[PDB]
Amino acid sequence: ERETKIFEEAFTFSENGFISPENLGCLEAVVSLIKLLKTNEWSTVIDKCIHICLIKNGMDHMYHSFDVPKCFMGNPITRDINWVMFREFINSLPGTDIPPWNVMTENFKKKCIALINSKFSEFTKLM
Repeated sequence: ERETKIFEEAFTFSENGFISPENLGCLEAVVSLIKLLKTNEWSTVIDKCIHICLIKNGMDHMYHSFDVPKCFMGNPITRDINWVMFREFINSLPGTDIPPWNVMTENFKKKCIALINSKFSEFTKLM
């Protein structure tokens, strides 16, 4: 209860709340982004914590119905990952300042941007 209330107010990313369809849309890309790259310790901590939070609020089925959204594919069957738009999503992610999730959120964002470099706002209003 205590640490989940802290983590829900740490990943609000919107105005309505942690249960709104816009926040559930923007968490989907992060959970999808995680499952989609190299298994990091910070990435799997963020994944398990979002999973615990969606179990608590009664949205576990909506967690297990996650995939990449339609605003990151080029074709439905041809699984293509629009990395430039995804980098714009991660770069425009309003990560909060409250400890201890600000440091972890910032390091998560840095290693995701760094790993997509090593391979080579409007988003939440859309989804």
